[PDB]
Amino acid sequence: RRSRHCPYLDTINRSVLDFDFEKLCSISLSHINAYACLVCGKYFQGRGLKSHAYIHSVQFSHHVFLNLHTLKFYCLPDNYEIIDSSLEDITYVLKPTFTKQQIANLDKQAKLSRAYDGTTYLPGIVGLNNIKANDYANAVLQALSNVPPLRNYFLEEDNYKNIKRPPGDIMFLLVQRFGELMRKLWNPRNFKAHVSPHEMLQAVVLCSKKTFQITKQGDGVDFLSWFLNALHSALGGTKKKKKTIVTDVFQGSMRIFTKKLPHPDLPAEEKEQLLHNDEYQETMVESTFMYLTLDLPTAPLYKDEKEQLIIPQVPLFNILAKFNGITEKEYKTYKENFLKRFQLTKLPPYLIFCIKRFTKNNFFVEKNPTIVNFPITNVDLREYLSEEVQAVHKNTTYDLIANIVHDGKPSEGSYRIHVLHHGTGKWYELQDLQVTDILPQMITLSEAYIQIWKRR
Amino acid sequence: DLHPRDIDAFWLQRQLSRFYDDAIVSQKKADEVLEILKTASDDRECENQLVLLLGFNTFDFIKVLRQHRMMILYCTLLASAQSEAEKERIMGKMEADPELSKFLYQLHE
Repeated sequence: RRSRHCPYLDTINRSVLDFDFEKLCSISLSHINAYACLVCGKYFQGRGLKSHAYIHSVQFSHHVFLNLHTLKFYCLPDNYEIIDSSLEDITYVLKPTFTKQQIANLDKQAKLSRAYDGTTYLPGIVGLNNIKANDYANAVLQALSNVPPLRNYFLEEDNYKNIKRPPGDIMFLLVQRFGELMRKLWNPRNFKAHVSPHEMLQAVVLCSKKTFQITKQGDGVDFLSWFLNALHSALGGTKKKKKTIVTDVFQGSMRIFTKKLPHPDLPAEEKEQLLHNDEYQETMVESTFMYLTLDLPTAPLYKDEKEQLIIPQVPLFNILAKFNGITEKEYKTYKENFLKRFQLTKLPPYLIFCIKRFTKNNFFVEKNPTIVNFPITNVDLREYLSEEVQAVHKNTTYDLIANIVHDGKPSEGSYRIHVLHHGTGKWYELQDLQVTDILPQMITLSEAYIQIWKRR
Repeated sequence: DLHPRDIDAFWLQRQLSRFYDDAIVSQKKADEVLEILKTASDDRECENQLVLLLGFNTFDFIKVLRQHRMMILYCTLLASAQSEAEKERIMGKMEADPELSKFLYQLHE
C-alpha cells in the first residue's frame, strides 16, 4: 500500500554502502534475519518492532533498511516494504547475478564500466585491498579469476549451490566464498571500484589450519597449489568425482617416463647388474600435472663480454624444454640417483606454469633473478609433447593470459600481477589496489613467478 | 556543473530537502517542483511559480532551474523511470532533442 510512494527513500547514501565484509548485525552479532541500513551504513538484525533494526532506525533516524537475505527495501520504523526499481543498483551490488547470456559476453567488453563513485573502470581489472600481508593471496585470486572457465563457473551460483557436501565440513566455505569474490570482481555496476578480499581471505585462513593467513605473507606458488587443491576437493560432492571444474579447466596429464641410476660408486659389472635386474629401470608413472614447475637455471654469478645488463636472461623455450621427453632430469633421492625424464601426455585447456625462482642456499634462501624471455603472443608445446599422441591434440597454439611477478627481496617482497585482459588487448598490471597499464614488451621484462596460458 | 550523471532519481528531492526537513512535505514539494518544471511556459512565469512553490527566498532553487531546466526534468524522468517503457519513452524523446541527446551521450560515456 505505502510502497511506490516512500519519501524516506530519497535519503539512501549509496556511497557508504559496502557489502563486502561479513553479514552480521551491529549489536546482535547474529547472522540470522539480518537487515542492513541503507542510510546508517551499518547492518542490524530484525525487521520489525522490538528488534535491533527498529531501535536503530528510531534512534538514528535512518529510516531505510534492506534485508541481506530477502533482498527487499523496507521502511523499518514503519514496517512498510518499499517498491522502487531505481534502487535495483543496491540489490545488484549486494547480490551480483549474471544472466545466462551475460556470463558469455565477457569477451565483448567494449565500454568501460564506471562505478557509482567517480572512477571509470573495467570489470575483471579490479583491486583487492591488501589487508596486512595478503598480497600473495590477492594476486593468486585476481589471476585465477581471469580465466573465463573458472570465472563463468563461479558466476553461476546454481553450478555449486546443489553440491552435496558433508554437513559438518568447513572446506565448503572456500568454494562458496571464492564464488562471491569472483561475482563481485566481475560486477558491471559495482558501487565502488574495488572489492575487499576480507571474506575470501578469512575463509582461506580458516580452511587452511593456520597456513596462508592474512597476517604473514606466504608463497604464491604454494598458495595457488593449496587453493586449486581445495577447489578441486570442494567442487566434488559426496563422491570421488575427479571431473571438477578446476580439474577440467586447469589440470592436464603428464607421462613421466622416469628411471633411476644404479650407483655412482660401483664398477661396470655391478652397475650393469642393476641396470639389467630392473633396479635401474625406466617406468611410466603418468600423473595429473595441475601445475608444471618449470625450473629456471641458477644465475651464473659471473659477468661476460655480452649482456650489458648484468641480469642473466633465459628463453622460455629452453626453460620449458626440460619437461620434454629427451631432456633427462636427476633427483638426489636418499641413497639413490633418481635420473628421471618427463613427457607431457595431455595438455590442459589453461596450462598453469609456476617458475620456482626462489630456492634455499646452504645458509640462506636466495631468489634467482634470471629473466624468462617468454613471448606473450603465440607459443606451442607440441615441440615438447609426447610422441605417442602428438597428433591427438589438435590445438597447441597457447598464449599467456596472466602473469604474477613477485618483485623485491625474498623476505620483504611485493606481489604484482600482470594480466592480459580480454575484450580489449591491453595487458594491464595490477598492484594490490592500483590498476596500471603495462606495455606487452615490458610484461616479458619483469621476472615472472606464476603464469597461466590459454591454449586457444 | 550539473552533469548529466550528477542528477539521480532522488537527487531532485534531496536537493529540495535542504530547505524542507519534513520528508512527506519535502516529497510533495519536490513532486510539485517537477510538475512545474515540466510543462513550462516562460522563464519569469515559471520562476514565479517556483517562488510560490518554495517561497520568495531560497533563490538557489531558481538558480539551479536556470542552470538546468530541461536537464533536471529529463534526468529526473529518466532516472525515476519505473520500468523499461518509461525509460524507452524518455530516451526516445531525449534522442530527438539536441541538448538532451548530448546529455545522454555524455551520461553513457
